[PDB]
Amino acid sequence: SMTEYKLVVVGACGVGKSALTIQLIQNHFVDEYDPTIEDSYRKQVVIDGETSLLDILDTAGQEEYSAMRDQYMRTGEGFLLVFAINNTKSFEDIHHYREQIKRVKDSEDVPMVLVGNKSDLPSRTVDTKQAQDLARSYGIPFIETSAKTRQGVDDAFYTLVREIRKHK
Amino acid sequence: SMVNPTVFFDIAVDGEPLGRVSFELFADKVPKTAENFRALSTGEKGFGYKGSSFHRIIPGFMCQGGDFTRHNGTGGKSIYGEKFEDENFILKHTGPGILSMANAGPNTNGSQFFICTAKTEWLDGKHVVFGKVKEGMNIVEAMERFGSRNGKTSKKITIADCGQLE
Ligand SMILES: *CC(=O)N1CC(C(=O)N(C)[C@H](C(=O)N[C@H]2Cc3cc(O)cc(c3)-c3ccc4c(C#N)cn(c4c3)CC(C)(C)COC(=O)[C@@H]3CCCN(N3)C2=O)C(C)C)C1
Ligand SMILES: Nc1nc2c(ncn2[C@@H]2O[C@H](COP(=O)(O)OP(=O)(O)NP(=O)(O)O)[C@@H](O)[C@H]2O)c(=O)[nH]1
Ligand SMILES: [Mg+2]
Repeated sequence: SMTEYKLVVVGACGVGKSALTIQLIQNHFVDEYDPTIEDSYRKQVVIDGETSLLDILDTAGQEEYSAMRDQYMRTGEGFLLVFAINNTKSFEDIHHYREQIKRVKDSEDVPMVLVGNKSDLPSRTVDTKQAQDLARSYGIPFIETSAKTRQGVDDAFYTLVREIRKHK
Repeated sequence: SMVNPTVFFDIAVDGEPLGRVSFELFADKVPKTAENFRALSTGEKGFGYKGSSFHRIIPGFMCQGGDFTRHNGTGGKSIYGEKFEDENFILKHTGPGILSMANAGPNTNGSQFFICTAKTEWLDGKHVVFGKVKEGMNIVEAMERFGSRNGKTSKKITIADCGQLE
């Protein structure tokens, strides 16, 4: 049998949720920005020698559409919480997404990974130490990614699968 | 004296005529926002809605259009030389047929708009309501069959022609 993992990608506008997902699904990156409402993808992968089916829900909506996003998040078994290293608001918003996950999953212990995206950029407004401290305070992994160079992309999604497997 | 203007869209589906939708624009309560939509509908400033598509159609919620400058729903422009301020929030998203401005946050009105197909109260106070379907709500309902849960359309829904009536 092949186990299926329902992974949900959340975070503020423009942080790279879709670019990260498309790197995983389609192995490329583009500079074009196509704003998301919601898009779902499926892909078979091998993780630690075991073939697995990933369902990726790529979300959007920030606070104005958060009540609608609840319904997609309720499907998820694990979450990527994405901010961009050059976007202070996106880091300050992580708390909101964390609280939304805990509420919709009705649990204090939900598989999650903090993702600091756009690590290819030559400038940044959020310290790596801030993100490490936030992830430690949540008890979750922190992974630095770039959808542009593919740095950390597989690690972010595969780590999230391992977090799900440890929760069960 | 000036009565609230009436404008029309002739809608096409993959190039095939579907029907006409007309709108009353509430110039009496939101004159600047109504005037923008009116002038974009006639094309009298040399740009406007004619030929543009409804790039998001969400059944049970709304049909969004008005991007005549970009390919990804990020474009459009107002008649005011710049994005313009939220004029007021007097009017609410009370039910099907309401015409309201799309935006990217406060004071970012351009040309994009949406036509509600249901009451959308959660949008009150963030999107400026400025008109309402007068005739042809059945055409808007027919358009919904080509939308989906995330707004992606299965046929290309265009404003084949548009202008002012009466
Ligand atoms: C995130 C960011 O920085 N930007 C700039 C982009 C932007 O604002 N536009 C492209 C503008 C626009 O289309 N505004 C739009 C509001 C909106 C934009 C985007 O990109 C996504 C959503 C709304 C959104 C996301 C998720 C979501 C869920 C869920 N889960 C549910 N809904 C969501 C909307 C509600 C609907 C009914 C399924 C879809 O709602 C809309 O599409 C919304 C309805 C009101 C009018 N409107 N779109 C907007 O004003 C452009 C005008 C430049 C994103
Ligand atoms: N330099 C760089 N740019 C990136 C990276 N990830 C995404 N981008 C760029 O940032 C923009 C937004 O990316 P996108 O994936 O659409 O962001 P999103 O979080 O899905 N936005 P939305 O919430 O509206 O759906 C695009 O122009 C994209 O090319 C990255 O790792 N590095
Ligand atoms: Mg996206």
